[PDB]
Amino acid sequence: QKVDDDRKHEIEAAIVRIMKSRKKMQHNVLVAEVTQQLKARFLPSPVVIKKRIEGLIEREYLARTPEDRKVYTYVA
Amino acid sequence: QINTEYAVSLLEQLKLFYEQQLFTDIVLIVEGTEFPCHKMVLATCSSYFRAMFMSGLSESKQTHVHLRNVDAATLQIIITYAYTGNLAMNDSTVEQLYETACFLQVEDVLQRCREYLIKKINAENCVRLLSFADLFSCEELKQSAKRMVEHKFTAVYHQDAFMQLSHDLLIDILSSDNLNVEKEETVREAAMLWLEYNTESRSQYLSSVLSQIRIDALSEVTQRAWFQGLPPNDKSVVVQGLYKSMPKFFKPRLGMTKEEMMIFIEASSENPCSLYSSVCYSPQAEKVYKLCSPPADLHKVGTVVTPDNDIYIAGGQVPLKQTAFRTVNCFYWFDAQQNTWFPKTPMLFVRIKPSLVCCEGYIYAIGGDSVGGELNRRTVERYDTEKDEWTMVSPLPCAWQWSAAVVVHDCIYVMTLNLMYCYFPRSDSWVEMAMRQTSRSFASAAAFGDKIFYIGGLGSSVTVEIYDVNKNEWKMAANIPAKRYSDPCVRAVVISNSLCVFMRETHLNERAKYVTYQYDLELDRWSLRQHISERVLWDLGRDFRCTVGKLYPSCLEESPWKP
Repeated sequence: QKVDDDRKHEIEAAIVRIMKSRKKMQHNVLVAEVTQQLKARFLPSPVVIKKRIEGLIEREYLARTPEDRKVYTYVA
Repeated sequence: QINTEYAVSLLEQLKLFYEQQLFTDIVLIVEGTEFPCHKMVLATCSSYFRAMFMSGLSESKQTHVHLRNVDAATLQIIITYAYTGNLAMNDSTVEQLYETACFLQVEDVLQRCREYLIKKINAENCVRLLSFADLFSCEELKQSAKRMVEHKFTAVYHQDAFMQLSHDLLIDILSSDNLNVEKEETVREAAMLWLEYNTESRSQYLSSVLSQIRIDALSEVTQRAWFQGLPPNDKSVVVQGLYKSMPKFFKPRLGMTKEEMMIFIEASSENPCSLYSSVCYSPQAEKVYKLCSPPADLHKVGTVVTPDNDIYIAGGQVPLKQTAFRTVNCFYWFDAQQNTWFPKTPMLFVRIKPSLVCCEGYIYAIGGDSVGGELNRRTVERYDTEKDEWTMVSPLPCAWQWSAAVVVHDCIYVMTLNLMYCYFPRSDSWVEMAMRQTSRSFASAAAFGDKIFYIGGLGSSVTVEIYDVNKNEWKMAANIPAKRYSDPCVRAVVISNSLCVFMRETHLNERAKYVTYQYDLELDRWSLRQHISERVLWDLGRDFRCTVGKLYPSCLEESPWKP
């Protein structure tokens, strides 16, 4: 459980550190990049990352609206 | 000469008469729409109305003619062109415009729409335009469609209109020696899928379509598949094709003659007749094939090779009609077979040494010493290969001079002396990238895989700074082992799935020497791949550019020049 939470923060920190200076995704564009960056770390765990990326929509700092995908909120 | 003032006065008075309906005597009845007009204007414009009125038939004295098999809008635009000379041609109604022009036999509008269609030919309407040119006899359109259809379709072979084509047209297309295919099997399966579009409507053409393809695939697979689709108990086709493939000895096509070659532009004119010329080096044939001169000796231009292996030229300057040069925003496309530069839609602003980069089917020209030079002196603009038009993109935040750009991971990476910015086509924005630790300019970069290799910079040097796109970090690898007291001219390029370098070096009181090296990606070392003998390649100059592309040695000719 502890290492699962470790992976949970490891993916979120990477996605908030990298995607602030990159482009946006439509359906499954940036997930490939985030899995490649963590390819040497552990398994991609597609279901876990898919379930966790959609939890940040509840507030600011790149809410990643399931509506607008063309351009993301590159604001802070 | 004829007084133009009286001519235009007469034309505008006649158009006023047409709008006001004073001297109209004949009315065109088309699908219940009244078209009051005159006989003189119709006779002067169309060659059918001159045979409709001055013929002595029943319509000579009749004042009401029911013109059928025509369109109201097309007739209206033809009449208004005949009355004022303005032909507003859009991108949709040109088909019916040509139909009605051919029906009415009007030469001027026919020529105008023929020119518009010769300009509008592209990939997504190639087969439709070829079918249209087959329906109505038009040799110029037919030939242009032949060439463009051959190339683009043999690249794509997926158009829906290809199924609905006449037998003679397909026989001409398949049997031609201008098809561009990396293999002879894709045309085979294209013919098979076209034949299987019907069952009995194509049986008679089955004996003819196989007569144009080489017998190398007329005895292998895709013969039992036709037997599966054969009509039942038909014994006139199986035994026919069983003993039929005796003639038509296998002859290699022309599309399988593309080789990875280094295209050079603005080379030193062997004979000083012209200021510069264009040549090409053959990494496999070890020869130097000549290339067609740039359009109107267009100097200071940029090159790009799309993933579809297409060459384009943008920007440049022409000597104005001693130093004399004027910059023009003309755009051109190179024909891989006809060995000529076909003009295309010009840009909006003129450029000098533009960086042409292809991405997502769009041609990106970043910078290039624009004539504007305003607040946004860093405005970049993309080109649409589908609509044949140019569209502005997000401007570069910083104004840079003597820069290079590459495309990696579906993004535009433009490099300057020390800064780098990545453009996101999806969001149309620029993001700050890593900063180089060395101030170098007048260099070129080659995109190999997911890495950017900035080679050389300032003559140039052997400094190499490798940028990991995924790790966002600039790092040094090594320095190219060259000669002392020498000025090498480095050229980064990708060839044979490896990063090679075209470096020409010159010693003191010695002529330039040509040699290329293969850089080991894992070993961080430049290995001698091949040495270019001076017996075939002569001096090219300093402002010459190199690019990676494929060309046909058969269509091109060897350059006659002494070693």
